Amino acid sequence: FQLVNYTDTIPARIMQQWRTSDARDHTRVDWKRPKYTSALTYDGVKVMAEA
Amino acid sequence: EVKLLESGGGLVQPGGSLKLSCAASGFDFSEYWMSWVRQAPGKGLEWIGEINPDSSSIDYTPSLKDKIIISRDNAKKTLYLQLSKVRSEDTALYYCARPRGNYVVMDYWGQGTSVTVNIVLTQSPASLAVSLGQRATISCRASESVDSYGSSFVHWYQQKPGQPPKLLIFLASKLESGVPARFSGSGSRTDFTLTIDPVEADDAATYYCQQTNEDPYTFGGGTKLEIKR
Ligand SMILES: *[C@@H]1O[C@H](CO)[C@@H](O)[C@H](O)[C@H]1NC(C)=O
Repeated sequence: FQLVNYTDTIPARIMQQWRTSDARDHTRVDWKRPKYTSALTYDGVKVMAEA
Repeated sequence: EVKLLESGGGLVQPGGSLKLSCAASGFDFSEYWMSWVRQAPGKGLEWIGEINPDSSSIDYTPSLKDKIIISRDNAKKTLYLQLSKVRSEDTALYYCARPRGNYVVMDYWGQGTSVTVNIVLTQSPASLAVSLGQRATISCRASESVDSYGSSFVHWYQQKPGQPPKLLIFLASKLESGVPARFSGSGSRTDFTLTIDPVEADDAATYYCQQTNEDPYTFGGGTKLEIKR
C-alpha cells in the first residue's frame, strides 16, 4: 500500500516549499529517501494548528 | 556524483548579452536545484541566481537582481543566464552548481569560465606550504555562530584557478563523497578547521571557508595551499 502521493498538487507544492526552505536555511538532518512518518508528523502539526 | 558541463568562455561586444551552457549530464536539475554563482578574479564568489527544481520560480542575485535573468529547465537540465549593459567588471567567472543539500555527491559545481567584456570570515594561515604526506590544519574565524539549525552550517570549497571548484567539507558532518577528502569539518569548530592527513600533490588548492549559516552563501578570502618541495 501507499498513503502519500508526492506527485499530486498539494503534496508537490508542500515538498517544493520545504525544498526551497532547506536550500536557504538548512534543517537538522536532510530528508533523503522520504518516508511516510514525516508526512504524518507534518499532518499532525497542521491538525494541532487547525484545532 | 552528478556531472556538469560549462564551456564557451569568451569575451563579447559592448553590452552584447551573454549566455553560458550549463548542462547537467547524467542527472536532472529537478532532484538537485541548479544555482549559478559568480566569482571575479582574485575575489570571493557571489550568488548570481537561485532557481527552483520544479521550474516554478527562480530568483536573481541580491546585488543586481533585475540586471540579469537566468532561465533553466528541469527535464532539459540546461540553464542559460543573460544580462545587458555588460561592463568590464561585469565579465566575471560564472559557474553552475547543483544543490548540495540533497547529498554530498550532489555538491558538484560546473567547470566555470571567465571573459573580458553575505558571509564574512578569515582563514589562516594564508601562506602555507608543506611536503607530501603532511597534515595541515587551517583555522577559519568568523563573526556569526558556528552551528545553525542543530548541526554546523558552514562549508569549505577547494577551488583552483580556472578549475571546477569542489566542496570538500560541509556542515561538519558530511564531507565530500566519491573522493572522500581526509580533511573535513570537526569538533565544536569556533573556527572552521580540517586536519588534512596525509596531503598530496592532488590535494593542493585554495581552500575558502564559505558559511551558509550567514545569509547568503558568499565565498570568503580563504587560505592557500601548495606542495612544498
Ligand atoms: C497519485 O498521483 C498520480 C500521479 O499524478 C496520479 O496519477 C494518481 O491519480 C494519484 N492517485 C489518486 C488516488 O488520485
